[PDB]
Formats: sequence, C-alpha cells, structure tokens
Amino acid sequence: SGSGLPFLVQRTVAREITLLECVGKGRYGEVWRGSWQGENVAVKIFSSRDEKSWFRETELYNTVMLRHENILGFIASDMTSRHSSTQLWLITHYHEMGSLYDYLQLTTLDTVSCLRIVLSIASGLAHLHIEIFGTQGKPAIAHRDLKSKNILVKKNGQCCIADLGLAVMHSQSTNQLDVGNNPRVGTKRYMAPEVLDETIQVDCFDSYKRVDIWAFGLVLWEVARRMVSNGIVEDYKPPFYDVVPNDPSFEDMRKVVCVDQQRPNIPNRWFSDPTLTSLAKLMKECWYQNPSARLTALRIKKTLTKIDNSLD
Ligand SMILES: COc1cc(-c2cc(-c3cccc(O)c3)cnc2N)cc(OC)c1OC
Repeated sequence: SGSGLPFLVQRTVAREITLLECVGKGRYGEVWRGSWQGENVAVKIFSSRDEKSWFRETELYNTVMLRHENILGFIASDMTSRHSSTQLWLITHYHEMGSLYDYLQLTTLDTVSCLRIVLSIASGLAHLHIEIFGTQGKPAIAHRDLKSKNILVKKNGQCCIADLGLAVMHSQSTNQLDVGNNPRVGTKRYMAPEVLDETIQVDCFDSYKRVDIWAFGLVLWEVARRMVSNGIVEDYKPPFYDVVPNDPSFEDMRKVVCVDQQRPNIPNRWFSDPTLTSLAKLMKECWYQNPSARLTALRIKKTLTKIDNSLD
C-alpha cells in the first residue's frame, strides 16, 4: 500500500541494505549511498532533533499514492535499535548527480538544460499541489521547505523534489486541512514575507501552496543565473547572498524581506535572451508580497511548457 513496497517487505529490504558511503551529514541527520542486491539506494538516518519529520514523511508516502518522475521515489521506511539507541531510516532511489545546489556549483547550463530543470520541478510541484479523486488519487500537498538542496538531479537532466517531512495535506472531500505537528520550520533564507511577519493564514491550505511558489521563484533565480547566453553567465549564489550571512536568522531575513522589501536582483544581460526574459517575468510573479497574487504551480508548468515549445 502507498507509494513503495508492502509494509513487511519494507522491513526486509531495510535490514538487508548495506551502507556504502556517506554523502551528507548535518544537524538533521545523515544521507548515505547504500546497496540492496547490487542496486544503489539512498538511505537517510534522522537525527533526534528531527524525528517528527520521519513520522510525517513515512505516514505520507505509505497512506498516499505518490508516484511521479519529479518526486523522489520512496522505497521503504524502518525503525531499528542499533546499539543503546534507536534509528529512523528513509530509503529512496539514489541520484548520483546529487542535489541541484551541488550541481549548479559545478556546471553551467544551456537553454534546453535550464528549461528541462525548471520544467521538471514545476511538474513535480504541480503534481503535489493538485488533488486527484477516485481511489487511485491523492490529496493536495504543499511542501513547505522547497529549496535547491531539496531538489535532486536525475541522470536524464530532469529533477525530483525531496523531503516531505513538513508537508501539509488537503482534500475537497472535507475541505479539511491536515497540518500534523512538527516544530520544524522552513529554511529561513527561503521563508516567504507572510511567514516572516506572521500574517500567514494558517487555517487556509492555499497559504501553504503560495509559500511554495515564493520558494520556487527563488530556485528559478538560482538556476537561471547559471544559463549561458552570449558567452556570459553568473557564479552560483544562494538567494539573498549579498545582504544576509551564511545561516541567517529569522530577524535578519524579516529585515531584508519585509522591512526593506528586498528581492533578488535580475541581471541585466538576461534581457538579451528570450528565455531568461520570460523566466525573470515568472520570478516576479512568484515574488508578490500579497500571497494571493502569486501564480499557481499549474500556471507555471503551462508557462514553462510554452517557453519550451518556442525553442528553435
Ligand atoms: C535532500 O533530501 C534527500 C536527498 C537524498 C538523496 C541525496 C543524494 C545525494 C547524493 C550525493 C550528493 C548529494 O548532494 C545528494 C542522492 N540521492 C538521494 N535520494 C536522499 C534522501 O532520503 C533518503 C533525502 O531526504 C529526504
């Protein structure tokens, strides 16, 4: 049932996996490359600081049909008791090119590759946001911690969205909102204005969708900077690099985004390129302070597909 293996089979696969090498370690826990029967899988071990995200992500992938080529493929989840301690495991497909964050730092893009990246992200986010009826379907889902580190680059040049630990869900069946309980907040650098100034409507599901659109505009910016046009390209930078420190505070960000009304600068060279011009316009329409004026994920998907079809 759900998105991955049957529940007893999930226990079996998890116990048989060997961890080969660690590819990420932090306050959150660890990500490892591992192997089941000579096939690479990704194994996340959650730290005790972020156990509630394991529960939320596991409950989601197992009670909902979430299969899409732009959402990280869930395989299994398990609880173990290694030695004088317990461990929470999430297993997914392994993507060897790694996060978009790492990928953007090591390579530049052409028009096709830039668009394949941003279009695949849009498809994944629209698929999350949109409800599917019937017993096959899914509730509407908002992510709440979208950023370049939570997007992986697959081998084919497309990406997938990862980390549903902060997800909220909605159905039109009840008009009911499932927020769960997780003290974790989004990455401060990607927090929308309504979150930073605590005006966000927390009983309205649309609010969370619009927070994702804010954060998606910022990722659009990160990617576009790396598309070459006329021999010119920018260095990789994170959103708001020039006005906040590494690991910025809540107050730092509120000052930048709400008080000073700052938004990512649009390089002027983008205006000589038709694709970058169009992406700059999209970005703007993700960055309105008024959450209700922002574009939807589906609209962004359709707009990127139109831009994709104008490529000669
Ligand atoms: C960010 O969230 C996650 C990402 C990955 C993951 C990471 C890499 C990777 C490998 C090398 C470098 C690099 O930056 C990333 C590859 N495949 C993957 N599936 C796995 C996760 O849970 C199992 C995960 O949390 C949900």
